[PDB]
Amino acid sequence: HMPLDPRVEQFLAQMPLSLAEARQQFKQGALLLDQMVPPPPVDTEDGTVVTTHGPVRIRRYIPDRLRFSHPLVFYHGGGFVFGDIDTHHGLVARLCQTVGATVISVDYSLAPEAKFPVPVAECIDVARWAAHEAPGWGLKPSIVVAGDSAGGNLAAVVSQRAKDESLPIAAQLLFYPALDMVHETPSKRDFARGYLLEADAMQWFGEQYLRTPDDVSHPWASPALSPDLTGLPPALVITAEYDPLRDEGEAYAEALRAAGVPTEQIRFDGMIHGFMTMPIFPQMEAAIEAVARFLERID
Ligand SMILES: COC(=O)c1ccccc1C(=O)OC
Ligand SMILES: COC(=O)c1ccccc1C(=O)OC
Repeated sequence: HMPLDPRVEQFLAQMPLSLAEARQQFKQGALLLDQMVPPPPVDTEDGTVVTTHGPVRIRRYIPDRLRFSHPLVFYHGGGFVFGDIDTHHGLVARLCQTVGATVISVDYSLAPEAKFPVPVAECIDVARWAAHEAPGWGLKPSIVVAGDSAGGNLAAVVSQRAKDESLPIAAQLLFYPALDMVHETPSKRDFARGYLLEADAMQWFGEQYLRTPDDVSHPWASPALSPDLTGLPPALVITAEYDPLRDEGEAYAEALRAAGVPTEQIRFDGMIHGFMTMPIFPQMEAAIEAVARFLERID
């Protein structure tokens, strides 16, 4: 156990209704963080992708200077219930400008209004769209999927489904993903209260997203359960030391490595879940630099 990062420690010490109110409170939090540490200017265009489960709003981010030859498709976190393209703008704008990549940020359908596995399907369909469009942006058709938390779950599942769905994926970027809804890990037991993402909330999220308790063992909910990880896309797996989801993330990175998948596994010490959408922490930019350096090695 390394000491908490000082800024994280202060943030947690200063920490202090309806579904709609809760969603609004989550959005207001993101806004305050962006007011504290403004995002870089970036050109964007909004659109909508026709998926097998309905229209899905997207936002395309165009870098000042294009330096990376694959589109990124980014799925935001928020427990499958909260978040949108605006809440994750601070992260995505930085990924775009720092990597020098076009990024497609995805506004997938939220639970409980949409249930598992609807967002998985949507996220596959958007990735497929991106692969098809890529040549017309002067890019390679293989995409890089990315996501934080619940979004990292989606990125991991899309990656596992990709060969079966004829979807070319060059890499997967998993930021403190949720990967195993079945097993308790030491981290999930020991950091379950007081570090922003809590047990009670994870349980509640599961109740909104899943159709029944049996869905926890479904491979499209718990990608960590998949016994054959050979041939999956190169993986960057970023974890936070004091995150209940830490151990499942690191174990999945170990499993990928042992299955011959090129894998970079980075734990940010003293950090908490969510830190890559919390620009008050310099570790957010360090992790984005890790993304750029990992992606340099893909081609
Ligand atoms: C000073 O507190 C504010 O009202 C505020 C304003 C802009 C950005 C962030 C914050 C903030 O940290 O809220 C607690
Ligand atoms: C951040 O994502 C979550 O907290 C979560 C959401 C829905 C279902 C399950 C989980 C979860 O506990 O995964 C490990």
